[PDB]
Amino acid sequence: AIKMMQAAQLHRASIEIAFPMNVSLSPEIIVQCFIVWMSIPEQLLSDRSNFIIAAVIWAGFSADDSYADIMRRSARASDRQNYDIIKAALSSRKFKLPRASTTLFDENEPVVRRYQIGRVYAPFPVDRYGSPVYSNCTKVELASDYNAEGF
Amino acid sequence: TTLFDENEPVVRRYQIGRVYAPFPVDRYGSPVYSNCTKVELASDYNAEGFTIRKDDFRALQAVLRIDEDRAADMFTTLRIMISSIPAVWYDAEVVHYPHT
Amino acid sequence: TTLFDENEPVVRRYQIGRVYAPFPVDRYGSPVYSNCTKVELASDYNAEGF
Amino acid sequence: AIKMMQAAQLHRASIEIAFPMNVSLSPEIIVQCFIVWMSIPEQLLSDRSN
Repeated sequence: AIKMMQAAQLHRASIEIAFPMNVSLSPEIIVQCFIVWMSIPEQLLSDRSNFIIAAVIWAGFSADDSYADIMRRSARASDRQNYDIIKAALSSRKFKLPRASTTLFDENEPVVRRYQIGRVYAPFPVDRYGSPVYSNCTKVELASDYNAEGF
Repeated sequence: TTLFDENEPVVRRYQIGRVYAPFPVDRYGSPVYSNCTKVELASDYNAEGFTIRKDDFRALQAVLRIDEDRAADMFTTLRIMISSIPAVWYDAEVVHYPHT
Repeated sequence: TTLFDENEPVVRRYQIGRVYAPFPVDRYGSPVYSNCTKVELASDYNAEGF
Repeated sequence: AIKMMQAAQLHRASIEIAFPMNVSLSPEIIVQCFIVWMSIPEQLLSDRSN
C-alpha cells in the first residue's frame, strides 16, 4: 500500500516487478499476471513490467508465437512500443481484455496552508462515480481458449 | 518430431540452441506424423505366415496415442533441459558405443 | 421441437406466450426430426480408430 | 432438467456444453456426441455447441 501510494505521486518512481527465479510459465504465474493486468492501473507500473505482463498474457492466445518468441521481441522495438502493440492486439475483434486504467484526480478540502498543492494519480481503478475505468474496452469476451505450452 | 526454441530465465555464460523433442507430440499436443494421419491398405500383411488383417493396424494406431493430459508435465523437463546444455556441444562425435 | 400454446385456467393479470418444449415429442409418442426418420449411411464411421 | 427448461423458456439462455477434450478424441466422447445429436433438440443449444 505504501509503495503504491508513493508510485502515484512522484511521476518517476513507477513500480518495478520482480518475477520468480528460474521458473517459467508456472500455473500460478499466469493467474497472477492476469490479476495484475485487470486489477492494477497501468500508469503505476514501469514500461518493462507492463511489457512482461503483456507478453505472458499474449503467449497463450497467439496462434503461432510462443513465450520465448515473444520475449525475443525486445530488440527491433522499445518496451513501451511492444506493450502498445500487444495491447492493441488484445482489443481487436477477436479478443477483448479490460486492462484497468486510471485518471488524474484534483479534488481537495480547502484549508489554510503554506506550500503548493498538486495532482495525484488514483491508485484505485474506480472512478469518482463508482463506474470502473478501463483503458480500451470492457465486458471481457474472447473467441478462443488460453492455450499456453501445456496449461 | 519438430524443433523447439523455448528456454528458461537463468544466469548462464553460454549460448543455447534448439533440439528435437523425444516424443512426436506437437506444442498443441496432437500426434505429428510425416505423410498423413490415415492408415488404409489395399491388401493384408503376409510374410511366411503371420497374417495381419487390415482391421488390426487401425486399432494398434488408435491405442498408441498420448494421454493428452500429461502435456504440461511432459514439456517442463524439455524446457529445463534445453536451457542448460551449451549449444556448441551439439556437433560432438560419439566415443563410447554402448551409450547409443 | 415445436411451440405449445396450451394454457391452464387460473386468475392472473399478465399475458402469457409460447415456449419450446424440452423434449422432441409432438403430443404423440412418435418423436420429431428435422430432416427424415431414417438412418442410412454410405460407409462406416472411422476417425483415428474407433 | 432445470437448465433445459430454462433454455426452453428464454431463447437467449441457450445451453453451452463444456467438453473435456482439447485436441484429441475418445471413445466415450463420440457416443455421447451422437446421443446428444439424436436426442437433444437443436433449439435448446447455442451455435457453438451445435
